[PDB]
Amino acid sequence: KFRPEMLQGKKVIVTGASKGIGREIAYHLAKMGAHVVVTARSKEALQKVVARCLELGAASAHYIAGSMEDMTFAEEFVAEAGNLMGGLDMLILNHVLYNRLTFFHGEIDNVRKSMEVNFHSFVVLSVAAMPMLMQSQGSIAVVSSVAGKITYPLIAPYSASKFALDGFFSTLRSEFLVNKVNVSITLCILGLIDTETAIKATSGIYLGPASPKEECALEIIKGTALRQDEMYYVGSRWVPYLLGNPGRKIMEFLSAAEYNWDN
Amino acid sequence: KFRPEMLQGKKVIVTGASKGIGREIAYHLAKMGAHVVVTARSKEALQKVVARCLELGAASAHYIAGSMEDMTFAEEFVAEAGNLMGGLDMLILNHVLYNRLTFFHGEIDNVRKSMEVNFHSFVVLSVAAMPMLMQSQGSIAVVSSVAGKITYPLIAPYSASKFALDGFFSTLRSEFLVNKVNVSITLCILGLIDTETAIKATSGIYLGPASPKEECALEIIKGTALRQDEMYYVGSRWVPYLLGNPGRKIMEFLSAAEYNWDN
Ligand SMILES: NC(=O)c1ccc[n+]([C@@H]2O[C@H](COP(=O)([O-])OP(=O)(O)OC[C@H]3O[C@@H](n4cnc5c(N)ncnc54)[C@H](OP(=O)(O)O)[C@@H]3O)[C@@H](O)[C@H]2O)c1
Ligand SMILES: NC(=O)c1ccc[n+]([C@@H]2O[C@H](COP(=O)([O-])OP(=O)(O)OC[C@H]3O[C@@H](n4cnc5c(N)ncnc54)[C@H](OP(=O)(O)O)[C@@H]3O)[C@@H](O)[C@H]2O)c1
Ligand SMILES: CCN(CC)C(=O)Cc1cccc(NS(=O)(=O)c2cccc(Cl)c2C)n1
Repeated sequence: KFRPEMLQGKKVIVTGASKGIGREIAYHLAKMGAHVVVTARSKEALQKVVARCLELGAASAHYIAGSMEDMTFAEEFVAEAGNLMGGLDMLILNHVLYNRLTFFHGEIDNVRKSMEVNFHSFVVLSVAAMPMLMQSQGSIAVVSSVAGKITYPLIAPYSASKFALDGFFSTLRSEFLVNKVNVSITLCILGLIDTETAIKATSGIYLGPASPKEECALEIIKGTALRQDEMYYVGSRWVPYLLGNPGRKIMEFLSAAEYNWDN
Repeated sequence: KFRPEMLQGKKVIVTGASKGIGREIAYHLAKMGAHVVVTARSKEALQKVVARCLELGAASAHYIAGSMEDMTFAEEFVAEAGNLMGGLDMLILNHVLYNRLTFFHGEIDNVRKSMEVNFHSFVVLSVAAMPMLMQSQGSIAVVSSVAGKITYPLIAPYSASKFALDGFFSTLRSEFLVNKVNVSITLCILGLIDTETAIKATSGIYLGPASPKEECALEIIKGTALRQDEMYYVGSRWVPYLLGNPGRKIMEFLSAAEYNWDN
């Protein structure tokens, strides 16, 4: 069970923090007395956030700005950021490439770019951060979407990348348990959330309800802090049990007794 | 209810065809009297697949050698093979890059290559193949795994890439149902198969048993020709119902309705 002080003094990277969910993640961590390095492309907007973060109780608040389409920038960024903070407790992977909701028409360069931005970078950031996460016994929050467990018409490129996140990071969870690595990995499954970029992108296309950016941020923090395997905030109490696949839990358990562990 | 004559003088691409499951697919389409174009990297092991499909009943059998790590080659490939056969009915996407069995501990290169070979290429070949298949009302077989539905330790980069296929090709399908695009996409989820590569790699590590190549290939052909959404060949009768996910199924449908189709 959660208390705010499980974040006070903790060092933390929020990505996609220049607006929406990511912006609020950063704010609440700052009400908690956390140190943050926040990141995104748009410098102005990032200063606007560090400043408010300091105005609300963060221990420190720096920003670094760059495109995550850029793997060296991902690598380097992680290092500056640890160095700024004396290390790292929790890595919040929250950014994404912007996509319109249309039928797919052959746009390969879109499938590719969305794969870089929403999957490859997550893994590099993760790989750069791992030494300090290991020493800290810390945590990585992998922000994803109902569209990373099922599929909606209009976002094939997006969903491919979010599906890949489950597959890669879930396997990483399971290796870490077996090897007694105490870096937790919380896959965060978000129903629609009322960010401007997602109101603007769905008006007159998707009709379902939208849950609030502020709580969505918070719940991400909470489930990451509690070392939850998964954190569903999809606007319902029932629906997580229809997205989370008991079939798969059962299968993963059984299948594990089919390895020669000793070897 | 399937029959072999449904492939009589059908024009089929087979990737990953120089051995393994994909050779065995080619060999079976030959007995049935299809036109086949097979690709892989290895020119010698392809000249051997073609003589054999010739001596078997192939209406026609050709090869192109080339690496599916190169997307110009995937693209040109599909046009070279379409000119040859005078059309395209079925596109079978079977190649993959197998990696080192190992705990993940930083190897991004692999994570990049696996995604190139296994996923991106299935996309480029598909987009390139699309007009010939809209014009035949033909079929794609995307060949994946158990470890594209659930995770398994020691293979995260490959899992990521099989999962992505699920999210991209399952979205594209549902987009075809809507636009009444009459091209079917069959996801093939297969457990272990006794190709040398799988067994050699798992020798000593994974102790569960492996179903045969020969009928794995056949089942693939069958479920793709019967234009099925999924096809399971996983060593038991009950396992498909643990992997194929009634939670997801149900949400895929109920959400068809929260969209504004007029727009
Ligand atoms: N909103 C929803 O309904 C919803 C639902 C499910 C999942 N999610 C997920 O939640 C995460 C955040 O969603 P959101 O609604 O907050 O998005 P959003 O409000 O548009 O904000 C996304 C943030 O990520 C950043 N980002 C975009 N491109 C970037 C790039 N190339 N490099 C670095 N950062 C980039 C943006 O800043 P810059 O543009 O300045 O770089 C912005 O900071 C995403 O992972 C998304 O998939 C959202
Ligand atoms: N066998 C199993 O246990 C099992 C279980 C589940 C899923 N599957 C799946 O089934 C499919 C086939 O499995 P497998 O055991 O048959 O494969 P295999 O015996 O490893 O066959 C791999 C084929 O793909 C080719 N290939 C590898 N890299 C290539 C590249 N860069 N360009 C072109 N071709 C490349 C190979 O020829 P070259 O080296 O000459 O190019 C070879 O023909 C895969 O998609 C896999 O994920 C297999
Ligand atoms: C879709 C990419 N994007 C900007 C377009 C993001 O901001 C990410 C995003 C926006 C909206 C929803 C979403 N994921 S989601 O909730 O599973 C989703 C995706 C598509 C449709 C719907 Cl209704 C829902 C709920 N992800």
